[PDB]
Amino acid sequence: HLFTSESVSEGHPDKIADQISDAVLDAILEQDPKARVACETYVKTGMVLVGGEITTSAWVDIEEITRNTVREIGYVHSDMGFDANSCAVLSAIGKQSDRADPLEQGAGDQGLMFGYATNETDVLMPAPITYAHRLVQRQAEVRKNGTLPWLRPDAKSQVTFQYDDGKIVGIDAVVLSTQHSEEIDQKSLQEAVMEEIIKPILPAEWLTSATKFFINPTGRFVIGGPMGDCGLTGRKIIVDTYGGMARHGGGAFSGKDPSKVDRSAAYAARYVAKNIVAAGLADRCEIQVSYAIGVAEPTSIMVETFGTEKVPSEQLTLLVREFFDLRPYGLIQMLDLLHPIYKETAAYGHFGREHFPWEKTDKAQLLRDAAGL
Amino acid sequence: GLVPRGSHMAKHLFTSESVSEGHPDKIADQISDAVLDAILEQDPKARVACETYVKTGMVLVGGEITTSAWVDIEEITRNTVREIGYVHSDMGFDANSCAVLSAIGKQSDRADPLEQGAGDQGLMFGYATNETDVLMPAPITYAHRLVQRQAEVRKNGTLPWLRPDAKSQVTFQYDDGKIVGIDAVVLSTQHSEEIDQKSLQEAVMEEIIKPILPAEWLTSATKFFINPTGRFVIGGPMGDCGLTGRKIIVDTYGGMARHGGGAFSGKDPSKVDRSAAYAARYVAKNIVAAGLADRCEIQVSYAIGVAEPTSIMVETFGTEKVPSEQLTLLVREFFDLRPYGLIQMLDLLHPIYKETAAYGHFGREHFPWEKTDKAQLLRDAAGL
Amino acid sequence: GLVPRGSHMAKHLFTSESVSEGHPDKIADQISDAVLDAILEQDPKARVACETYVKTGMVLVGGEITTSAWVDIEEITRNTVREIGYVHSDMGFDANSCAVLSAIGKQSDRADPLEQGAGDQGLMFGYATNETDVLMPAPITYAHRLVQRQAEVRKNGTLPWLRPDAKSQVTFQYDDGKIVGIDAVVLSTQHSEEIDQKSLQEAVMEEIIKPILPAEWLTSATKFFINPTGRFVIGGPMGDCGLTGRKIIVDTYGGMARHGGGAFSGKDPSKVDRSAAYAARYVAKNIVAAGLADRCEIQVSYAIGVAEPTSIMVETFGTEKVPSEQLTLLVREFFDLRPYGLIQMLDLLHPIYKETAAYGHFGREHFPWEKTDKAQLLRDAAGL
Amino acid sequence: HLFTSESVSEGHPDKIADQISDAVLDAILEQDPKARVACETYVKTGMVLVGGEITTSAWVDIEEITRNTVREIGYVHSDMGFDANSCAVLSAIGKQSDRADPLEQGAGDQGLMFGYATNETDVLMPAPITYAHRLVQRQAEVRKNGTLPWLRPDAKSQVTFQYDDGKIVGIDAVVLSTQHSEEIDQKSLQEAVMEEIIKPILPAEWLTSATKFFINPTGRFVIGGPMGDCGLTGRKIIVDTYGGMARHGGGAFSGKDPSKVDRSAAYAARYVAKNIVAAGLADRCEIQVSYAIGVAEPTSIMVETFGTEKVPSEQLTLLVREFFDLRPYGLIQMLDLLHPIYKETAAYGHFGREHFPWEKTDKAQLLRDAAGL
Ligand SMILES: [Mg+2]
Ligand SMILES: [Mg+2]
Ligand SMILES: [Mg+2]
Ligand SMILES: [Mg+2]
Ligand SMILES: [Mg+2]
Ligand SMILES: [Mg+2]
Ligand SMILES: [Mg+2]
Ligand SMILES: [Mg+2]
Repeated sequence: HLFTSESVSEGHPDKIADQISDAVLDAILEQDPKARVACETYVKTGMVLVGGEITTSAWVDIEEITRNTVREIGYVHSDMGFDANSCAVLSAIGKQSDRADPLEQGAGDQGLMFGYATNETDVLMPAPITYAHRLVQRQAEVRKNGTLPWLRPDAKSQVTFQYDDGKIVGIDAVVLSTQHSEEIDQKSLQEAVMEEIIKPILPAEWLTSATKFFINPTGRFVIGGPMGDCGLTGRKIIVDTYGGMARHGGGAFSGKDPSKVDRSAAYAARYVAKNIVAAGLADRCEIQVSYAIGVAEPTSIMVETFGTEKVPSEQLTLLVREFFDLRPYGLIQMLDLLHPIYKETAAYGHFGREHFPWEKTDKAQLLRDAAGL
Repeated sequence: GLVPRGSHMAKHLFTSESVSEGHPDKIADQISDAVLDAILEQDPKARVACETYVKTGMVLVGGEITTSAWVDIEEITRNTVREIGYVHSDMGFDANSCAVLSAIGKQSDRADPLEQGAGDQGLMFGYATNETDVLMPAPITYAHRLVQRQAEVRKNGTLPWLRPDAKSQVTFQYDDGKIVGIDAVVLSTQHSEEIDQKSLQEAVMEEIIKPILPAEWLTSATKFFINPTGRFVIGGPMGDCGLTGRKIIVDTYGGMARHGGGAFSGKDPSKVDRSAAYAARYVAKNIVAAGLADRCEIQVSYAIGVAEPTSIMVETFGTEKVPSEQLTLLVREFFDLRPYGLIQMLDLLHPIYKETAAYGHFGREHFPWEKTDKAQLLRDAAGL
Repeated sequence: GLVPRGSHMAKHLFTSESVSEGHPDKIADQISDAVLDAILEQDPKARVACETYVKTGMVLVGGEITTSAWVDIEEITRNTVREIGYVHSDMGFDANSCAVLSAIGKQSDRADPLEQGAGDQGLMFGYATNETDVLMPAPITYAHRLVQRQAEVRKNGTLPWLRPDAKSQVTFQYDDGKIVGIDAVVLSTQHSEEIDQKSLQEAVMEEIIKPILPAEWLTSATKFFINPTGRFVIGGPMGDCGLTGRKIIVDTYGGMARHGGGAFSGKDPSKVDRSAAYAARYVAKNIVAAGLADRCEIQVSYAIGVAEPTSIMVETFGTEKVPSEQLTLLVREFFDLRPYGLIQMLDLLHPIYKETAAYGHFGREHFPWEKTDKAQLLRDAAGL
Repeated sequence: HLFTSESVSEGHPDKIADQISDAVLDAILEQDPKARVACETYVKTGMVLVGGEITTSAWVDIEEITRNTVREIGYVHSDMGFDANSCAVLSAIGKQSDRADPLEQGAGDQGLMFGYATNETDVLMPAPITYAHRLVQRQAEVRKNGTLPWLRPDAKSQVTFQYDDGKIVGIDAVVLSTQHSEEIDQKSLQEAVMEEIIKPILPAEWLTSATKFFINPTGRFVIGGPMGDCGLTGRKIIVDTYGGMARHGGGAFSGKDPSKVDRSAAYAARYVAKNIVAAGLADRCEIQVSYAIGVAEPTSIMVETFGTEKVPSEQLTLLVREFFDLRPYGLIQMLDLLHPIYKETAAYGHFGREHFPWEKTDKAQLLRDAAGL
């Protein structure tokens, strides 16, 4: 069969909103690690609206955080359709409306979350989303270091993999759309994108002559970013996670502090699934957890291994309960989440980069020993 | 239900949630599709991409729209919030006195129109399973029913102290694919000051939970969390932000099926984020209704400027009655999955979408993508 | 009063108007100065330029601010609208549920600080006349008194059906500079549904108009227009837009004196638009109180980066008791009209300005620029 | 004595708001001449908010009217701090909540208005405001025709005249501040401003060696327009009228249709005062009119001639009532105001330009004949 996943660059207006929300969160967590943050961003031609509910002792400058975030993305001129130095920044932030052991606090909301891991790649992530991520990240890298200076921030990527008996056979189709300045024709752009973006990223074994390459398929891409389309926080939740390979509970990540289970329980679910796969206990593993508001223990825990489990399924569920703390604040302690580390997650994927806390496999050897070594 | 730790550790549990029409995110979805419906009523070929932001006191309606239609954004917004039920400042939001701002822009060829290419790239999923009579997953179906039942009894005066904002969550137990029962039910509903929590929980169990959840699925072990944190007076936009497209798992299958990431509301039928998901449900439902599988998941993907899908996958989870390769070929030939082919196949150029913006886009039999008029054809074509 | 056409065509008439604290423009002025006061309470040297936009459902607070202070714009705004009286959706606006947005930016040397140059150019006027005990023009004074009396009787429950939005207008007749009587009175006040117009007009005349306007100035000829168009239920921001700086003639002398065009509210004392107007009133009042003229008008102008005024003019309308050239020299030496000299002369670095944002910046004796502590000095210096 | 008045260019953020409000009014009056318009504009870095109440059968595009207005002003690049092509335009426009002869309609609001005229100049306007207006208009003219291309839209002017026995003796001080690009030093700017802006405008008879000239007095003026300061409709009402020489009732002009007496009764008051002065009946003349809401006849009419009347004062008041219709809708008929003619008034003065309806002196000869010819 075939499977397809997509990603977007840091200049995509939805991702601009996600990065602004988490930039505000990082600046608040730098001063107040226990802060409650629920920050929603709306970006359109000329303006950024930053809203939500915030409870903190921190003192931050929303305008300067927003402008710096958009400067780093690359929109610094009206020719690009958006300028961090001259756009409007509006604020509509308000306020948010008991246990002896803080680890026993009930969940601040109901909801369901999923985590996933698979053998297909080295980072234990599905191949389609990983290489879709690496294509848009390579586009930004080659734009910022001056290799292809005519590139502009907004870009999208899509990769279609072919699977046979659960194994990767190759790449069926590639889509790469990138914004650019007026000073380059489409033919030169397609050659440069193939040479400096696609070929360095996609492994040659998976690229045959039957592979379809769609580079700027409709032609010129000069108007981009917030100029063309609205951007809102939390409208890229499948890009942020597994590119559709695994399920999703619906909650967005960016702009939320670690006490929101929509974010931290999904981080912990990846942490569990990755360590299970890293331990050689399964080839593929999906975890579902759910919470009731005001209840500390998860209302449900599902472990699905798609027939690839190397130990019995009842054992795997036992291992998860034995080695992981899935209570809302227990996640925070287990993963050490009260740190300004979240703007870096707001683009190119929350899962797959080994330096995040939920990407450490520091429990894999323990899980091996606890089962048949 | 008080089940201690580690007593039934082997049960397979799955959980889904839903929200009422008063949830701020759903208010944004309803406003976006109400704007869409008003435009399609005058201009069925309009391009609409309407994003709504709702907060305490204000509604921001933005996006890009290309149409000959002439609509009143303020009037459409106030009427939608009126019907939802926010008409007084005691509820935290009033449709008659709130602010309505607009930031709508103006959106920056084939011999056969059905061969037009897609307007964007993307992936979309559809799903069906014979667990319910409407071929939907059980948890999301009964999660939808609970919050719609809450709206129903609030509006007809049965429980007049209810307020629009509400959420529900149901945890089902499965044993080898068949429903065995309900393990946990969550029901949080906004209310007025004229009711205590003990009288509220009794009224919720008698007027909402019991008329909806089958008695055969409720035992001594079922946990019931009705307003688990107590008082719920401040709600709606007063409490939280609402954004179009932030309830996309509520809108589809409640987590049982995967998702491509695209929102539905505010988008005209030429956006494959919405129309191809509707088509994906249409083929998944007709495959299951034809008796060719017990549960079926479909993924389609597109490339901008390309008419044919870049990929089509059918997943049957071992429940197929014919080889899965034959199902893939049947889907490609019996359904037009081209962007403008969907529109003609599902008859989508009509103002029908505001109704979809709350309580689920799938499961209600009067929607075009819920018709099962190809099941006997698919069954004939596959042999059986 | 029914005076037919062309009966008393020779009378000299002058008209002024005022508005209550519930008028949407005045709501914007009060919010701007409430933000200013909260900042000066923590940082007296702050630069503030706060502009407010009020509409149905929302308050937009914008401008440029350079300060070490830390203030809550939302809390300051809600409290100001609370005290004005808009606390329910039946009034068209509620302080507890409206939207508050912020768009505040960050504002793009002398051995003697008093020699610092002005921050902008501009012209400003001050005025005084011995027609009233507070040395203010009669029409604007009693126009202010009428709408403040309306707020007074609304807040203490005397007439509880009143609502905050109200306007007044008084036409005086003059004969060679002395008041002869009142020719027309207009009083429009917002109200609730629980009162008819006939009972409203009687209550307005008994509880507002009669306790304020001296009986000697009311004859058979006086026209009284109380709610002349009838019902006045929708009001405040619900009906109209409100903007900082759109009541600058209400804020000063009601048209009797000229104006430079600069608004007062939202501006810290380093803005000569406000401080030099306050100083211009200070010299005009002390000249009249010293007995050196019966009415006095002062104009000062500035150039950006220049400390001394670019021009100083004293106008006495033939009522001077000493040559007008001597008055100009007295003003230049007895008053420090340099931008930061004003501040020290009037002791302006204090949170006193929210009180000025409704019912007039001039006429209330407890304001610094209303003190008359140089009158005996000016009278000594001029001879008399 | 001395007297001073100021003006601002079309690029001043308050005037940008005034021009946008009346551009919206003009586009509506083009389709619906009887429309009710109360349009308020708020401009800040990156965004335009257009609000108010409108009752019309017209169909207009607020965004395109706004962008075209700012394009004509000259803000078309982020280097200038504002760009008509990429700024945000938000709309918050709503709705507005009987006579046999429409001329007998009551006034839609109470209020007081003033008109003024004087011999000092040819256009029967006070000298300070007229030459302040002509300095900023000359700045825009020389900027747009390419004479001084380094000029930018935002500018302010101020002129201080000296009077002796009611007659002009000369100009005491001049202030001219103009925005500009980075590519010119302050010395070259001051020489070019003196040669191409000040000297062509201010008459040489009034310029002595004692005249003070303040050109960009604090130095560089690169940041300007909405980038530095907020702009709001109706915050330049003294610039719009007589520069402080005459009184003002308080009402703003721009964004209001002719049925608002704040605007049309002030236009008619200038029309009366100008024809009186044009008729040689007085050297200076100020008119005050007032209205009660729902009442058609003005509540008061004052004629002040400052001792310069050539005929008795009681006669002048009679002439005003005899030759002018000051009822709210009667103003509209007398001056033919139901036409899209108002964007041109939103900068450089509503009074002084002879092609406006209220600037015609077509009743002057009649007023002469009705009195002692
Ligand atoms: Mg999007
Ligand atoms: Mg959630
Ligand atoms: Mg939400
Ligand atoms: Mg999409
Ligand atoms: Mg007003
Ligand atoms: Mg000023
Ligand atoms: Mg200003
Ligand atoms: Mg007015």
